[PDB]
Amino acid sequence: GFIGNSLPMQAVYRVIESAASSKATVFITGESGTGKEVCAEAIHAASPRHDKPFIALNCAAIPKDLIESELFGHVKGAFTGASTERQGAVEMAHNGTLMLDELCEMDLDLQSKLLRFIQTGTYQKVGSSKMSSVDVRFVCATNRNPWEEVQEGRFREDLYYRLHVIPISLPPLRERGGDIIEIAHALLGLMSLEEGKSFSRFSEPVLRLFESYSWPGNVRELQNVIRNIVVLNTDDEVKLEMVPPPILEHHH
Ligand SMILES: CC(C)(C)COC(=O)CSc1n[nH]c(=O)[nH]c1=O
Repeated sequence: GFIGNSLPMQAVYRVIESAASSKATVFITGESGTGKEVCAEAIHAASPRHDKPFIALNCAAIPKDLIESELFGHVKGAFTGASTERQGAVEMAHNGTLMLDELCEMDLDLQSKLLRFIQTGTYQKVGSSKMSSVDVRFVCATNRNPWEEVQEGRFREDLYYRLHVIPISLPPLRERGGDIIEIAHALLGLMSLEEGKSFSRFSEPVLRLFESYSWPGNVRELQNVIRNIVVLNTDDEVKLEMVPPPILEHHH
């Protein structure tokens, strides 16, 4: 679902294609704001299981005490807030692909349960001793340095070596050549649709700035910048005065 054919993304696309035909776990890393879910979905889409579900669990966007419920499900009354019975991500993903995003947010107890599940396919809903099984292809992702997490005792060593089979390091936006403006154009059209505007082009100074700035927040930061421009301005062309801070200030 990536845009562009920059040299470093070509390498990513070759690994996606080759990995897609295997069930081996993929382990994605990259700087803040790189497209980890886009990569995971591309692997699923290229795989023989593309017609089955792709499910992404963002472990950070769930309270830590509730990741297990989100992942494995829960029976009614399993814990104080369990108003009903819940199907876990692993069931939603059966015969498909499960992306565990921000995986290092899981506590060590949950990591142990995840490792059993990865080894066997077996799991239990929270609040239940009954065993179930599913078949999922795993893709993991993290913004942390997963090796560092292991060294500091926050991530299980056995889990790391079980998961770290096909690593993919996503290129940061500043290294992606012509992709930056191709992505910016796609965002410009989408945000214009969202906002009821009609931006269609960037001036030459804006192109130069977008192609020289370091984008420390990568594609998320680019999305913010295009959103800012389209929300605050009405024109067909993005002009340099429209670019928000601190893009220019930091650039210099
Ligand atoms: C406009 C569009 C929906 C394509 C934007 O999507 C995102 O920005 C997702 S993250 C991403 N998308 N495409 C890339 O080439 N690299 C990315 O990181």
